Amino acid sequence: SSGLVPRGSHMNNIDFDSIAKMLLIKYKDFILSKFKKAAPVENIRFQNLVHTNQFAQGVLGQSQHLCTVYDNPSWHSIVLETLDLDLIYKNVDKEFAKDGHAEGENIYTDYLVKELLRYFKQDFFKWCNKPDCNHCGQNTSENMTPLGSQGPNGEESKFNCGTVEIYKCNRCGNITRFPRYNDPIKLLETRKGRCGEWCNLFTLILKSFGLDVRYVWNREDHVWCEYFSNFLNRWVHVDSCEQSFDQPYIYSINWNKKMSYCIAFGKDGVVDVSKRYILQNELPRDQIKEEDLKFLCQFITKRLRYSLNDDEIYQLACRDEQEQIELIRGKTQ
Amino acid sequence: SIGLTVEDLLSLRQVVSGNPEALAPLLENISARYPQLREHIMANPEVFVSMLLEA
Ligand SMILES: *[C@@H]1O[C@H](CO)[C@@H](O[C@@H]2O[C@H](CO)[C@@H](O)[C@H](O)[C@H]2NC(C)=O)[C@H](O)[C@H]1NC(C)=O
Ligand SMILES: [Zn+2]
Repeated sequence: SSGLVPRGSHMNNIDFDSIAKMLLIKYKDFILSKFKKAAPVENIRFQNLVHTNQFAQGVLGQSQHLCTVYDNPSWHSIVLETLDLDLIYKNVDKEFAKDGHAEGENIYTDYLVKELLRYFKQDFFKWCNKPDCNHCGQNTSENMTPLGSQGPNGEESKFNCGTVEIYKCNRCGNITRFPRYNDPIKLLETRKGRCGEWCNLFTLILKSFGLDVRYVWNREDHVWCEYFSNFLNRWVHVDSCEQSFDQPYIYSINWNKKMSYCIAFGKDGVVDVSKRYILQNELPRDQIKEEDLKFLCQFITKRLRYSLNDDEIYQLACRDEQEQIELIRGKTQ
Repeated sequence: SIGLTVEDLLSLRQVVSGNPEALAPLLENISARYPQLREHIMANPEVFVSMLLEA
């Protein structure tokens, strides 16, 4: 018969499944390379940028105070001792009762977070603009006039305190003071304060149920949490003060706050989360070359992970990437 | 080379890190819409993969 040239059946049926499975392989090497070394090249870039720019030094400093700090068994336990777990887990269970989605697919975790918000706000912790008068009754703050601020005394020095706001009671003459602590275990005792300490303690609380948690910092003086919902598998915005669960617009639209930057901090990394929150009344970002900020985070996130293993380094990097696309785009998924 | 849209570069990153099951059919759809990358794929996929690893 031939040579006529046999046709086969179909042409180059170009194998994607081959080339797809291949790549995923190649990618992983690309990723595991990225999160390596700290080649002294980009090291100066860092050591240096932290001197060009204070918004840099600002994030660097905070990373140091905020990423590792809430991973502390000793603490986690104390908080757990201290909270009313019976009550929390009862209500969480009661709300799981009234069905928790068709797929109860780690949804429990979300119902827990939500109920912690409620306990914290309705029950546990209490807001404090001026303090009540230590000698006069409880409900009694608006007859306190403030005589400024000053350093901690011996006792309150223990609890990582910088400023103690002092106040005079016009109805009795005694001086209630309001130390401003950073030791979140102290807060468990005092059970009162402002966004600030509200947030300090609430981050720790979330961390004590072994959730994956973050401290979000808005440069225009507010602070809150991000928690990772395996059921929504993305980060979810948690603000304890407003007993709010998935409402990142809250600030920008409901409050009509104007904001410029938002930064997350956690054991696993530091990430610019502005785009989640600053969705109108945008202020000029005029603090740091956007290129440099990207770098800054990446270098800290990278540093934060030398002692992780290849499976960890990768699974994390993907979560991050899933985030970028969420922020870069306008939506979830 | 290489140039694909920002929107694709996104949905590529999206899946190659988040739904790798769908990486094949997305590559289907790219050679679908980009002639000159249907040529690079065949002519050598190993270059096409490493070019691709540039976004
Ligand atoms: C300080 O943090 C608190 C707690 O979220 C904020 O108090 C909210 O203020 C907004 C602005 O109008 C109101 O919508 C809410 O009613 C307030 N919370 C409550 C119930 O007190 C305050 O806005 C924060 N300061 C800022 C914006 O930096
Ligand atoms: Zn008094």
